[PDB]
Amino acid sequence: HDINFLMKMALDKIAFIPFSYLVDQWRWRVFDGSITKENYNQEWWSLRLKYQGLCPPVPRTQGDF
Amino acid sequence: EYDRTSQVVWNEYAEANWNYNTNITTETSKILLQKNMQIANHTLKYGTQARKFDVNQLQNTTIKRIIKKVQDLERAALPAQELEEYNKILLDMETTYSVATVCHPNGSCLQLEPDLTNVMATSRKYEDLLWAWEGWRDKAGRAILQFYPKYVELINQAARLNGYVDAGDSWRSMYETPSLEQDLERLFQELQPLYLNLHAYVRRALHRHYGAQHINLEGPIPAHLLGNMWAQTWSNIYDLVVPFPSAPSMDTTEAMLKQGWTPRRMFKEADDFFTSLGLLPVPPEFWNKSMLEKPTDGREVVCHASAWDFYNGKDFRIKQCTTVNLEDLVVAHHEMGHIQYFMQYKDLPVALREGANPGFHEAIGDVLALSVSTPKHLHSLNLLSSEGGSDEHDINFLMKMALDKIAFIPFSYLVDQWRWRVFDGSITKENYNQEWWSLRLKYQGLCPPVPRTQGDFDPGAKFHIPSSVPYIRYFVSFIIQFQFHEALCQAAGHTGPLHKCDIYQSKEAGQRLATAMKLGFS
Amino acid sequence: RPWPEAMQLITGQPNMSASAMLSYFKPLLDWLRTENELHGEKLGWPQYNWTPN
Ligand SMILES: *[C@@H]1O[C@H](CO)[C@@H](O)[C@H](O)[C@H]1NC(C)=O
Ligand SMILES: *[C@@H]1O[C@H](CO)[C@@H](O)[C@H](O)[C@H]1NC(C)=O
Repeated sequence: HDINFLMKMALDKIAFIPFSYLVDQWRWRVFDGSITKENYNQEWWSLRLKYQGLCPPVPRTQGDF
Repeated sequence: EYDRTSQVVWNEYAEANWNYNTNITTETSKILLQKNMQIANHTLKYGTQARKFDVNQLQNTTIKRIIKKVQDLERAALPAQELEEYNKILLDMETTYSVATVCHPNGSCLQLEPDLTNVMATSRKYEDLLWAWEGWRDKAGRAILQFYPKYVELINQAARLNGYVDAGDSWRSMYETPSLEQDLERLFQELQPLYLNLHAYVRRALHRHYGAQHINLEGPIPAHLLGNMWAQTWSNIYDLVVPFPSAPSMDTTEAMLKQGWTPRRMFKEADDFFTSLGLLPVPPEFWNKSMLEKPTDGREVVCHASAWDFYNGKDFRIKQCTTVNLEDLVVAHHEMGHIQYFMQYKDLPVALREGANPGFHEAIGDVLALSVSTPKHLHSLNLLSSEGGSDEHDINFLMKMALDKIAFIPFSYLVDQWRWRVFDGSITKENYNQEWWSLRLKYQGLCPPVPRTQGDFDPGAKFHIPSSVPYIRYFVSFIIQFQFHEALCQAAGHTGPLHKCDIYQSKEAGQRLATAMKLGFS
Repeated sequence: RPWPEAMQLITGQPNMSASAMLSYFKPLLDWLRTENELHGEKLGWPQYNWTPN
């Protein structure tokens, strides 16, 4: 029971930690001018892969945002 | 006293470097290691003596500059065990990159400099190019990845002891610019549109040749379908991207075959052009004491290097050997510029015997090479070209010259951008290759032909990465050499079509180059 | 008042640390490490250039 409850709480919180770290990181880099406009989705997915370890299920071309 | 002892110490060290780079054995490795220990000892002793001095209160400039430059110990700031480990790591990386040969296990094996580069620049089959590229990246990167994190940690420790911040400041401090990164980013953003247009045109040509399965109109081009193992200077072979094949278009392939055109006489021609510019000539012992051809045995040299200076005022050898080509001629001009720069400030003290800016060396070496590559000067020497007779010939020459010196700007920016990021801890060991390929996609327009998983150290395929030399000097020099050429052409009395302006018996331009190039690091 | 003062008032230190988060999940972390080593799996994603389709 202890392991099940702790696993549920981990899925709730620790799974959320990296996404919340990455979204504002991307926004900060956008505001600083380090993202420009040509590659909005590319840097976002690079951050997703680097921090949260997720991959685009379908090839995300530019112009998707 | 520092100059007096440093002259002989560094002369002996350069002799040891010659002996290691020409007579490669294990005794050469041992001698090189122990002489590195000796030069580290001397540098540590004199830097420790100079640390008792104060630079701020010294009311002068030249002596202040000497003391400031001697203040840092560079590598010799590490402890004894750490310095020994760092030297061993650097030597191991160099020797595992130079000797690495990738081949089909059938029995036939190829080397990078002789064959792999040739078979990549010559072949036009997708599968063979993919095999060569993947095999070389595999072998070199997987060899070097084992050492690289240790080298990063040790160089960071050495820079931190020297007073810098994580070995990025140490290499950016050679330019004496607190705002170097911003200026270089602005320059790259300025050059971006022309590079984008060239990339689109080259992608169109490659799609015309290789079809649509490999290359699509929308998207990056694979990094191996360009002409180089690293795509640093892609499509220097422009036979596939020639705008319109015209009759008066230069061949520059048989124009150095029916006249012989040995490397000795090509270097003689480069030196003759240098002297006709109005600059002092290279000593006669250089040709008969250096080496620039293929060996008589199996062990000749390291894969790639540059000119070597011995700081004793007489030894100005050149090590490059690449047989005979037009790229060989331009590289010979570059190395002659390197040697002439090493030779101009012989009068200066040893501490100032480096050059005004790490990019200035290459820029001044390559500006005359850019000047001599125009069809007019080629017409004036052994060739017959239309010169400015036809605009189509001019546009073809411009495209061929822009496949060089452009598409090299993004790579020369990218390599040192990645190295600065890894040195400052932003790139963790776990994603050395992912961030490198992200930079390749972002700055250049290249994509990995094969899925490149973690554990493949692709950046280790470049020679400058294990050899641990800065690479952004090439970007700076490629930015600056065009300014130098513009000024020298202005001194020629005419500008007109600057793309075909040629410098030849321009005494005033040579004098202007000399008065600002003799300054050195002063 | 600035944040560190309230941080010290609530707990005792004017700093942010992940030690409490790690200590809270310590039994789960240990059991998960044991299960992962039993199943023979490697941490991270050392095939980063992977896309399902
Ligand atoms: C190069 O190494 C060989 C190894 O047998 C040695 O005999 C020879 O003296 C070396 N070359 C020179 C020029 O000393
Ligand atoms: C370097 O100097 C130290 C000073 O303690 C000395 O012990 C050592 O033998 C020297 N090494 C060489 C190669 O001269």
